[PDB]
Amino acid sequence: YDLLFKLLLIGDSGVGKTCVLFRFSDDAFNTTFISTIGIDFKIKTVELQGKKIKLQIWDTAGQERFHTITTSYYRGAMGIMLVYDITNGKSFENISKWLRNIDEHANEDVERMLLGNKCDMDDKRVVPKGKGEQIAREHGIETSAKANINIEKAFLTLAEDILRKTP
Amino acid sequence: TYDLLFKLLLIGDSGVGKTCVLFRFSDDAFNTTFISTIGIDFKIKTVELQGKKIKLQIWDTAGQERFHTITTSYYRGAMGIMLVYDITNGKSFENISKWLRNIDEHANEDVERMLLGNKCDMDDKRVVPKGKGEQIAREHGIRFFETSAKANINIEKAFLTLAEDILRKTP
Amino acid sequence: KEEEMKRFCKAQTIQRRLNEIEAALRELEAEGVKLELALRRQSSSPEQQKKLWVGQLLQLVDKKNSLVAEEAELMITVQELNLEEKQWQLDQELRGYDRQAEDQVLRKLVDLVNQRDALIRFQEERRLSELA
Ligand SMILES: Nc1nc2c(ncn2[C@@H]2O[C@H](COP(=O)(O)OP(=O)(O)NP(=O)(O)O)[C@@H](O)[C@H]2O)c(=O)[nH]1
Ligand SMILES: Nc1nc2c(ncn2[C@@H]2O[C@H](COP(=O)(O)OP(=O)(O)NP(=O)(O)O)[C@@H](O)[C@H]2O)c(=O)[nH]1
Ligand SMILES: [Mg+2]
Ligand SMILES: [Mg+2]
Repeated sequence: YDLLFKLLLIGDSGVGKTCVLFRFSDDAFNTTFISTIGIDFKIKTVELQGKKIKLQIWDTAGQERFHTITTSYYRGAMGIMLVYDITNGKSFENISKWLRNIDEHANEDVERMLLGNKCDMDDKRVVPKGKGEQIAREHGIETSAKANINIEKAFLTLAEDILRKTP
Repeated sequence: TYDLLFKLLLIGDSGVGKTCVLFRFSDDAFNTTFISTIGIDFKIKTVELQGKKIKLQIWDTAGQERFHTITTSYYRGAMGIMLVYDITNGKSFENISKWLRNIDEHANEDVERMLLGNKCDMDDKRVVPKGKGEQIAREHGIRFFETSAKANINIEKAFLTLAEDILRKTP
Repeated sequence: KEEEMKRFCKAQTIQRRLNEIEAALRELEAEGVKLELALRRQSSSPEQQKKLWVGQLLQLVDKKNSLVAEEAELMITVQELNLEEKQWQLDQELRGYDRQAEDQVLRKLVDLVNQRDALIRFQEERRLSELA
């Protein structure tokens, strides 16, 4: 393979992380909520730009107990995506807190992408596209694991922002 | 089965005993029949270092310089290199500088280098004191051994030491 | 535990392939010995020997090498295949969860994550080495 990119997902417990990763890693979705414990990661080899990229996507467990040790894996993060579910409530209250942590612990040049997940959950949609998308314009940076939409392109985008930092 | 694969490589002038060090290590034997090496090849031997079992792919190079360009071709992947001289032969020991420079030119910067003074059984023909090999080793901050493919002196320990050294910086 | 059977199908395709590779390596070793003697006799000239060696023995040597490389890649996938089962057991045990013992099991889980990781990083540095 040609290169190796190491991404990390950060978020609160109940927003979609292990399911966004699972929909991309294996093109699937499952309803049961199995809380992630500590840390995990999966490997996905992709064929962007003829450069064969190996992805190492790290999955965080966003459960207050763990917030010590998961900090550990921040420095190595090259690219990041932060978990936002359209229907989820006051998971935004803590965004600054996580972003504090990235400023506090990650490498300075780490990329940051923000996702809207579960966008099939329109009925309980609490948060417009631009509700947070204006925040996205604020820092210069939607998907459904259930319906598997814009998930693949979401990750390949982060590959874009990293591999362009390469040259 | 084995956990990891290390690439090792033996360099040194034609005649100092590389093929026979490797043959002692691989098959615990020795021949006085001298067949000079042509080109490059490798033998396989798996080992156990404190619970990690590691496969050593060890490349025997050709010592004569008409193969230099070709053999140097292969320094690229090696995790450890044994430079070898002959204690009875002053020429082999004075050419250690040039061998090391080939390493600098064509090896990874990362690589481990271990120095071997072969044929320590024949003390009567010693032209190089053990302490001069020690000296240069110290000055380059690498390991030194006096070895005998014939007498089975220090072969296994040199190889396992190299493998342990590589293994220690592996995560 | 259907996934459990899936792990078998992976492991078994791998084992098959390792026997294929052992086999091909022996055939290549055999030919190689035969060729090198054919060589010795054929010409006295030393650099002529060199040209002839580049001719045939070399390509064989590299076929050998890429075979070994594949073997090692597989033996790493095996390692991941069992590190994962361990991560599964320790996952369960943590779910079920005097006070001090649990932190031990949790840190065993984490350590296993890092052995998987160390494998990934190791093959990354190998890749790097051969590029240069
Ligand atoms: N409708 C719908 N539900 C989803 C979608 N993605 C996840 N969910 C549901 O949302 C819940 C949260 O998913 P999960 O990824 O496990 O949460 P998490 O953020 O990883 N939590 P933790 O930090 O504990 O690991 C699960 O019950 C899952 O079934 C989606 O795209 N659509
Ligand atoms: N007394 C003694 N003789 C040795 C020892 N090691 C090798 N020899 C002899 O010295 C010769 C060196 O052989 P060899 O191993 O082919 O050296 P080489 O460096 O591989 N030669 P080349 O690079 O040309 O392939 C052989 O004839 C061998 O029998 C040793 O430890 N002690
Ligand atoms: Mg999770
Ligand atoms: Mg030889």
